[PDB]
Amino acid sequence: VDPAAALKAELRSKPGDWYVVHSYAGYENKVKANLETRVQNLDVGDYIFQVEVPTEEVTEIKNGQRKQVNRKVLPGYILVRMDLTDDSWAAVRNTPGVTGFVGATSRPSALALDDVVKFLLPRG
Amino acid sequence: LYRRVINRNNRLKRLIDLGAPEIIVNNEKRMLQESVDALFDNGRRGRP
Amino acid sequence: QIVERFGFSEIMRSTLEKDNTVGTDEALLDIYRKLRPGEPPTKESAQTL
Amino acid sequence: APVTHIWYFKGVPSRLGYLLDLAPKDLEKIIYFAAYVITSVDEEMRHNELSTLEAEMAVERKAVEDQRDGELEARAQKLEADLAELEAEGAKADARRKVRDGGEREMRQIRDRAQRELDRLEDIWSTFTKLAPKQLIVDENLYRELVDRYGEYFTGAMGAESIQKLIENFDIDAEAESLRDVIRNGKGQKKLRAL
RNA sequence: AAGCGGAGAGGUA
DNA sequence: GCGCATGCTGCTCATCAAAGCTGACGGCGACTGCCG
DNA sequence: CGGCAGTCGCCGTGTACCTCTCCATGAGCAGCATGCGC
Ligand SMILES: Nc1ccn([C@@H]2O[C@H](COP(=O)(O)CP(=O)(O)OP(=O)(O)O)[C@@H](O)[C@H]2O)c(=O)n1
Repeated sequence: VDPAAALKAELRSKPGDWYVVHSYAGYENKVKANLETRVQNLDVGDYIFQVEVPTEEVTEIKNGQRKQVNRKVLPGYILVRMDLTDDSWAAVRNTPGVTGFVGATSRPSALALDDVVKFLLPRG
Repeated sequence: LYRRVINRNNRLKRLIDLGAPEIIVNNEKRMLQESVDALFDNGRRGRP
Repeated sequence: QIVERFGFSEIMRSTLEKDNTVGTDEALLDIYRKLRPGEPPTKESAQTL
Repeated sequence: APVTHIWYFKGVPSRLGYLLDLAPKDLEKIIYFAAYVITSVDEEMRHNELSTLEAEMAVERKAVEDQRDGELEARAQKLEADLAELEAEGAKADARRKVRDGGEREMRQIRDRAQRELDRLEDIWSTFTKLAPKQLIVDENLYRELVDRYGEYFTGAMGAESIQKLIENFDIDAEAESLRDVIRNGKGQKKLRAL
């Protein structure tokens, strides 16, 4: 059984849709924590469910010494699973450090499950 | 200004080579174009 | 109330005549949309801003 | 990736809009990734196959309307069942009148959804019929539908490379001759624009 | 055999 | 007396930041919605 | 369609000389140095 297929099925069963939000470099984890705290404070867990920042262990070469250092696969971008509602939309937009909903044209757009699978399976 | 241009170009090239979703690469391209515009004539469009 | 208090000038009459707003929440929403560009004009936000 | 020189797009007049005959707002939206642009279109294939396309769209419309009719008949049978269930008796007839009107409104919403789907299909078809180069499509759903169903016989893009392709397909001589002809006979503002 | 750019303030004819 | 752990401290690196700001004015042209 | 009037943006605004002060941060990531326990 292909583990990618298992992850794909698990995502298919999961509720909500995935959206990408632009952030600042070196603030991915901090913005993630801010999102968690703000959502919990306002009790909007019915909309915002999960937050993840993909990472990959790349062999950084310190003068020829290879160390598996965590590098962000997509610098400056965060992934959030939720349902796009006005309350949740405003809450996410107004989180300190969040630049905005990345999307084609002007309206935010939702990634396909294939892309999310490609960027979540363990590879580092 | 040259430093920003080259940094943005390298980031966009790395993102393209990795096969990221087209929307992210479009965002990177928009930022790269704005960077070059700022290099050639700063203040013409937007915030200097 | 505007006529009850501002009832001594004709320019006020002219301004009232071409108003077509006659509404508190309608005016709040209009101001919220005019001031803040690009956001859902919720009544709570309009009446708080 | 290609980029555009700032001098020839944001100057006054816009030297890049005077060449392609495009308003500066359209260039601003296209270049900075806010709208799609149809770079070229083929009319031979479209005009040699329009009959099949119209037939396919009519078939889809007929299928949608038949399904809506089936749903409406099911709703009518449910309403008749409710009428014969407890609405015949007077005591509960007033109470079941609310359910009868609820069924009628369910039928009305079924018709509304069928109408909305037919309207979407007809808008897609009409937009396909009138496709011309250098046309701006803002909403992404319409463009994605067009590229998916009728991706052949038409090509669009977004960004500065779209502008590059437009300039590639530009023919100087024809438009120069057209401008000179308009200069010869004609008066008003169009003369100023042509000059 | 070795360096010399920007910002602000106050003056003279 | 030696090993382990915890807190000042030197070194190092990033550009997408926005809340602050508010006392110039004439000439000339594109242009853009807006009325008719 | 046809005008149309306002509105917004960009351009320009004298010459030569003298003296003084100041010029990015914050937070992270090792690198020890000292105290405590066996
Ligand atoms: N901002 C400035 C101030 C002064 N100047 C120059 O300094 C002189 C001032 O003369 P002045 O007024 O001090 C006496 P003067 O002109 O000789 O008239 P009088 O003998 O009847 O008293 C002028 O000739 C100017 O060329 C300038 O170029 N720019």
